[PDB]
Amino acid sequence: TILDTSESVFKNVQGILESFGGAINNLSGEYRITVEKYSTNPLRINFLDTYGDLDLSDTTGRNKFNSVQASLVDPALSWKTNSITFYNSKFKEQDKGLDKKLQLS
Amino acid sequence: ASFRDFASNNSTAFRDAVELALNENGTTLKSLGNS
Amino acid sequence: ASFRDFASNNSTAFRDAVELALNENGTTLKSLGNS
Amino acid sequence: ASFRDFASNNSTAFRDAVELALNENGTTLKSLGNS
Amino acid sequence: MRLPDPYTNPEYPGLGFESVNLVDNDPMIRDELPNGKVKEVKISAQYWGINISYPELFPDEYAFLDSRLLEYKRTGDYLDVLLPQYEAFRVRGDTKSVTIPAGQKGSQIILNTNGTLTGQPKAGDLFKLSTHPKVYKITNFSSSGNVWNISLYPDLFITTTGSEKPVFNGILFRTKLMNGDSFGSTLNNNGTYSGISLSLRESL
Amino acid sequence: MRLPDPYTNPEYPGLGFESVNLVDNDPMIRDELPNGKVKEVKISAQYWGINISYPELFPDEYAFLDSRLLEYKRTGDYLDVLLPQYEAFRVRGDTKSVTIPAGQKGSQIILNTNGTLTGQPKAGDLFKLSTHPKVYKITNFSSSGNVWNISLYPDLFITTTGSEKPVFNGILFRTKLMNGDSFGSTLNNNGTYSGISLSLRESL
Amino acid sequence: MRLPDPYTNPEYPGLGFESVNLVDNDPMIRDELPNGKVKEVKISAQYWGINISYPELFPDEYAFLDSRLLEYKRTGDYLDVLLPQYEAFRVRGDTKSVTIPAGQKGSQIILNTNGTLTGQPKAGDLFKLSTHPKVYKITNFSSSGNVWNISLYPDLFITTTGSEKPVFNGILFRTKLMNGDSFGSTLNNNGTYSGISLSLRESL
Amino acid sequence: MRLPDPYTNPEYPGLGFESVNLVDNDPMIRDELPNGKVKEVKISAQYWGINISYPELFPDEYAFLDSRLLEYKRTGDYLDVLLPQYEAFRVRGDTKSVTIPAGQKGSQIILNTNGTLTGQPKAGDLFKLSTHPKVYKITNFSSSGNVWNISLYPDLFITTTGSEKPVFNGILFRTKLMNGDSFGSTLNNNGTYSGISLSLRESL
Amino acid sequence: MRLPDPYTNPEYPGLGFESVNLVDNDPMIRDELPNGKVKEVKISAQYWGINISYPELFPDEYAFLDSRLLEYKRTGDYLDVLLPQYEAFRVRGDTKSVTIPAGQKGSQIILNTNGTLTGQPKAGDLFKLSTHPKVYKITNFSSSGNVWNISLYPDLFITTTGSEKPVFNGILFRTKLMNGDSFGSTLNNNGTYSGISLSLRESL
Amino acid sequence: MRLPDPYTNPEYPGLGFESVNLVDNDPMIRDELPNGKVKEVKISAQYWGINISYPELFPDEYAFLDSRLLEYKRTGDYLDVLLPQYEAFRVRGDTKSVTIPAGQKGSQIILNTNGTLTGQPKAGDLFKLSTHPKVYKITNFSSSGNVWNISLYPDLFITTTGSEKPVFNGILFRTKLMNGDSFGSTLNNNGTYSGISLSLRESL
Amino acid sequence: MKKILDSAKNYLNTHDKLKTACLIALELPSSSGSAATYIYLTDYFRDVTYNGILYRSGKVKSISSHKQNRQLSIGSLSFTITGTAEDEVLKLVQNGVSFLDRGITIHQAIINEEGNILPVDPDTDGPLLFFRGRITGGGIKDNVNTSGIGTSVITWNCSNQFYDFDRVNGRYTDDASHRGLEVVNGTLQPSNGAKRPEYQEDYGFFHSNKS
Amino acid sequence: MKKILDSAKNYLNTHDKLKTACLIALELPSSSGSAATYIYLTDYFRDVTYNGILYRSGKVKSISSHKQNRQLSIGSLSFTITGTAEDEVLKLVQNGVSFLDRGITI
Repeated sequence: TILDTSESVFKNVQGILESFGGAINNLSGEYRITVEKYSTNPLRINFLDTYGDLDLSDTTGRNKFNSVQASLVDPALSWKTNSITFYNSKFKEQDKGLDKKLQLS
Repeated sequence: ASFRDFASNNSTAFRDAVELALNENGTTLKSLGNS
Repeated sequence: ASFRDFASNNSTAFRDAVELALNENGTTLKSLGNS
Repeated sequence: ASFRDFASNNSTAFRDAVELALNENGTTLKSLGNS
Repeated sequence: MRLPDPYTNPEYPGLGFESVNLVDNDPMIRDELPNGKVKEVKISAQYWGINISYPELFPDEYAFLDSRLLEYKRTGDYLDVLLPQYEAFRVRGDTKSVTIPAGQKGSQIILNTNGTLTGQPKAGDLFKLSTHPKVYKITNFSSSGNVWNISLYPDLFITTTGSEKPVFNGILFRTKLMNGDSFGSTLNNNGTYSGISLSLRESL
Repeated sequence: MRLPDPYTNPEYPGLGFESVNLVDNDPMIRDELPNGKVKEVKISAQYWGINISYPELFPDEYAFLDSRLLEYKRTGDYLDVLLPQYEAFRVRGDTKSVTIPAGQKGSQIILNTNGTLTGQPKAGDLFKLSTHPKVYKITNFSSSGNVWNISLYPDLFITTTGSEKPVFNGILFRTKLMNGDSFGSTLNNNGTYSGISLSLRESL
Repeated sequence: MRLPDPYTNPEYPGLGFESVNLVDNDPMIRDELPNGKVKEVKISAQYWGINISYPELFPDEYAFLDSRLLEYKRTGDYLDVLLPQYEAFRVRGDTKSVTIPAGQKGSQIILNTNGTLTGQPKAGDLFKLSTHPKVYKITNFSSSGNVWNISLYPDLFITTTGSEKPVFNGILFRTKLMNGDSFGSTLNNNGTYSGISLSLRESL
Repeated sequence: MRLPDPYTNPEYPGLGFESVNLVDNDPMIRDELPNGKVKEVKISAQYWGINISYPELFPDEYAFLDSRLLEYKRTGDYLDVLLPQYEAFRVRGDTKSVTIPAGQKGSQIILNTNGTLTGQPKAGDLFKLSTHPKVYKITNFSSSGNVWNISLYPDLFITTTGSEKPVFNGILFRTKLMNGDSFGSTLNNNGTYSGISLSLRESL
Repeated sequence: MRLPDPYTNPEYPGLGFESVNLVDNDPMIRDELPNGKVKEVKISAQYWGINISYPELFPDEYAFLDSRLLEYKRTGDYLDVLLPQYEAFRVRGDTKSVTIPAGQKGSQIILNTNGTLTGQPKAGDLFKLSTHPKVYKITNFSSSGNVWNISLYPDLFITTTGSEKPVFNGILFRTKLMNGDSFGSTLNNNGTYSGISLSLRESL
Repeated sequence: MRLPDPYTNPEYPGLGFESVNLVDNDPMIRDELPNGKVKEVKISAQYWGINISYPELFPDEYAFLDSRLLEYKRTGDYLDVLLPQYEAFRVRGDTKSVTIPAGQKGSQIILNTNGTLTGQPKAGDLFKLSTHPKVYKITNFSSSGNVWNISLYPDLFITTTGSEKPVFNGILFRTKLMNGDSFGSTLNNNGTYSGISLSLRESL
Repeated sequence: MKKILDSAKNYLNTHDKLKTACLIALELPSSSGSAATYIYLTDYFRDVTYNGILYRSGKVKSISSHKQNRQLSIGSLSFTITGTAEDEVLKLVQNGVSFLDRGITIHQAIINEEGNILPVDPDTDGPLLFFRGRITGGGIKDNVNTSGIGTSVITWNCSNQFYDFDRVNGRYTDDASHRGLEVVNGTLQPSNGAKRPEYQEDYGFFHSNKS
Repeated sequence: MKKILDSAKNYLNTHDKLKTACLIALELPSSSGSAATYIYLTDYFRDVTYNGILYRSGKVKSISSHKQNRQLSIGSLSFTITGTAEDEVLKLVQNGVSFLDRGITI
């Protein structure tokens, strides 16, 4: 990484994160760094343990994509930009063949 | 309904209430004068 | 509370009430299409 | 009136209600981090 | 300062409490989960609320009562209220030779009477420490020799320092007069004052 | 703990319910379809609600009652009550030798008295399992010799583990007070506490 | 399931309907234009609302009624309500040899009685099909030979398949008990239960 | 259609208005100027409102009444009513040979009886044109021989086309029900439907 | 136009004012500063509000009153209201030879009676100018020879042009009928009309 | 100005308070601390509030009263009132030769009569300084020969300048009307104005 | 101006009480794109047959208002199902199912005296169209009250083709994007991601990276 | 997952009426950076001793809700003092005093 120190501290931290997941948390006193992961022993919540309210919301539009196109500064080239593009046949077999591309950098 | 008139009589409060949730992150509404 | 649902049913009024306090100065919300 | 305090206690709902009328067209409030 | 009652001032019989209302005010945050379990949370303090009602008052009775209330509002003192129904004398003797071990911050007083007190307090009576103005009600009492085990409804508002002395008789509520912002009394054409009510709150 | 009543404390006949309101509280996701059909889904647990009203209480009886209630508020446990209209001892015998086969959920229940109980529990009477504190209400009864088939209005909260024993007499509701936050008592010039009432609510 | 009434259960005379309230619930969107023309729009269905009031109930009457209501709430069945004022027997005979032509989806039933039915239905009576639980009121009736022209208030909730059979007598409302979320009854010190009301709604 | 009443159905004397409220409903843009002057602009159309209250209705009379009302609700037409206090037959004769010259707008109207009518319509009586269903109210009358000059409170909704005939008797209000959405009837133990009332409202 | 009263129309004794209510409506912006000084601001005008109540009305009395009210609502005129209690004749003579100097815009009229008027007006009477319809009450009156110093409650709504003539007797309130948007009267089964009220406002 | 009353105008005995309500209005920043202590800060000025109720007023008495009130509303000055229950002339003499030493703030006040006054002002009586129009209330009195020590409920609004003279008799409250905006008077058929009442409020 | 049959112009002018029903036809969210199942629903109290299709009742509760300005914008509509059907709940909350591009057509039907559909649209001689678009969103709102009546509402979100305003559909000059390359087992093989099946053997943009 | 002692996991599961107190410790706004004075406060009705520190009562009135998303943002909290203490008022409204970087632990 290169951190342009002329940027703000808040924006620099926000840019260091979102590159590996990450979420700075100030709860319970300390600063805790948490990244996305899968566990074989998660905490079991039944709906009867809740307060009775429940809101389900799935925004498949504007958030579900079938293919990704990314770019990066690759030292294989003379530190120029290289594009990584690939599709998924299963995700396009689903969604009735709609063409939706995820753009990343 | 008749809520439009009311909101039009309390616009500055709406602006402040909006800018108070954007300051949670680093966003703020004073960045529109550039554009 | 249950205010979220209501506001989600009157969004355009909120937008107008916001844009009415930004026009006090030279700011306006139609300057977001550029970005 | 005493509406300012209330709105200051429900700011996120105001932000969402605003961003819900700007998404009608292609505008959104997440385009302020650039500026 | 003592609120005028027909104990100290029997010449004004209209100053008696036509009806008292000892209100238990203990605000709590009560939440009922869908699984049928009701859960409570207590943070704030408990304060005894006293409401006094009065009959028609003659000019002299009202003059005395109003002079006392205005003296209260002038010096900013604390009205003391005496409830006759709580003045049953059970424990008699000296409360200076009794010792209370220190460090007691729960909802229970353990005291060694040292055999200097006759009788035993009854459950539901009024109990108070000598160094704090808060008034307690005895919910249970077990005596094993000279050491007494008095249980109190409000959790001990102070941590015993070892110098406190229990007070069983002559207990007064260090109240502060509420509803004094708009306090008035209408004088009828027959010369008697009507519509006088004292909403008092225990301001320890 | 036990709520005082003339059965536990016969010396205080003023205690005892002047009127008891046993309400049924089953929350439900009711939906009124446009075609006329009404669809309701039961998710939240059901709980009996008990509203007790007391007659004119003399000062000593009220002292005992509020002492017990303040002990309740202090130690924070549950407050058991015994409704007397459901105290018709219609089933004699000792229920220890009565087995309830394990693995039973729902309204229906099967228990084998093994030729021990005498008396038939008619519909409308109360029923309670030995372990769980929930109180049910028998809606229909049918017996084939020693085996008894009982249908209960609330579904069995816990599945029988083969050791739960029936309790056809002396059923106590594990309740919690709902008037605690602001509970006042008025004293008349006649010398009695008037309008004492409780809004209880079964917990779990 | 039938609601207990003094037809099936005359031994409990307190179970009679002290006053019934047949409520016509047909929600409509009514808009009044400034030109004086009032305009209505109907989308939702019409459901008959029945409200039952009861007098003071003795322990046995209340026990029976409560057992029936708890059985209802247990099995999730449908309470059937019989109104005596609508039990005038005019049409008598067999309703199996009568034929109803199919495809009738309006607000009018044309049926060929085939001369098997004696008498004629009167306007304002209660009419119901054998394959649907919705209850209809006859608003008009014209007979031209054996074919009858019965006009009904609620628009036909089903399209006739040709197998439906008209029902004129013995009509019950397939109701579902509303206000059952908080259902209770206070027991007075004299032994009688008071404050019992059934707000029923026709859940077809 | 016609609302049943003792004139149309004398066999049902229970029908008939116990009390009728004929309200005047003229919406207006009223403005209270700061100088004391009150300015009101009439834009929305005026409409008479009729509130009918019925006496104790026996079951058969109510059956007829609600049958007619449900036929109204079914076929969706208008519901005509005849107020009996305005049924004083003060004008004899046949009005077919009475001509109203065309091109007349506003409160004033001129009609030529051609020496046919007998009787003078005094102020306060009703008036209605043959074609339009609006009902007016005569406020002043003045006749010069055969020609009659009548002033009506509501301005003529439609300009006379030279063929409209006066209707001085048997005037029916073309109304619409306003209690239809929730219309319930209670049956007493005495055997009568009590408190039946209608809130009608003239349409157009 | 004059409202019917038992002066002009004594044949209808039911048209008398059972109770009048002269309401002083002078809207002001009143602000109370924390320093105990209450401050007022007056911008809008003062208008006399008159409320009339009526007893049960026979058909002829109601017919006359309703005809007059409908004539008012038809021509859009101004109802004139006469209060008998303000009809004491003190000042008598000619009001045409009296001169009022021009330029008087305050709250005080200085007029030279020129010795043409006998008697003197009393404080609290009703006074009105001949060129404006607003009604004034005399709050004070000092006479120094022929020039009178009449003080009026409402600030002069007009600036005197020198041609105005004082009016002391026969003063009418140029009112406009409020609550006419929904104006009605219920006719009871005994033939008398009830529930008639006139809320009038001085529309100068 | 002076509010009319039987002392100023004995010819009108209808004037005079049927009932007077002298309310105490001290705004305060009261705060209820979580520990049970109640903290209140006095910032806003205190002001006596006077609610006057009149008996049945005959037309001439009401004419005088509302003439005076309308003169008040016109000239805009303050309206003085004299409460008669505090008119017990308990202090004889002329108070001009009574000196109040300068530089005194707070409730306490010291004044030297120089052997002029006869009579002791008991607690509950009124007191007012010559210059400032505020009205206080004596709460306690103590005299050592000629010097008098008086404690007043409201703190001295202005510090004594050495020239203010005591006023123990004829104390008038400088009040302002609070019912002016909508003040109506009803005239009965009996001939009296009923329910006339005033909500006064001391200004400054 | 959407033209209306003159026959409907008489019914809409003479009759005051209009019985209107909205016929909804949404495509089932399915895990794969195979087949096309439709659920037909109506807001009317009885089922309505249109073109031989039985629009069953008892599920739909409310429909939102369709608004269109003169500025390009997504046309959002919201219709709610009862949420206690327990057969519509599982379709929405099913795992591994996507409804990214499932359509929905809503008709506005007027019922006659005899119970039939009054013809309005001239081209079809049937009812008008209220809305036709795509399903973009959804949700269910459970509210269990510990004392009283709870409610559950399933709301489906709808919009037109421009729902994703941040969408860049273009043929970027690259072999990997032009042929829709994807690793299948151990090689980058062309797939169906290409805009045309004939793009799978097009090597035109092979040397575009070094050009 | 902030781990909790198993002993507390029994109390939080068996007892229903929980008596909770929030112990506030804020640094005094001082004109200079010299020294570090602390005011210790509590929301409980009686003073609570923790690590030998007496958290005095009678001042704190309410505390806000601490919310944390998965997007970087300032974590705002708001606790209110009575405002009639007249000893906390002067500390806030004092002239020439700055509290730019004064901490608080709750």
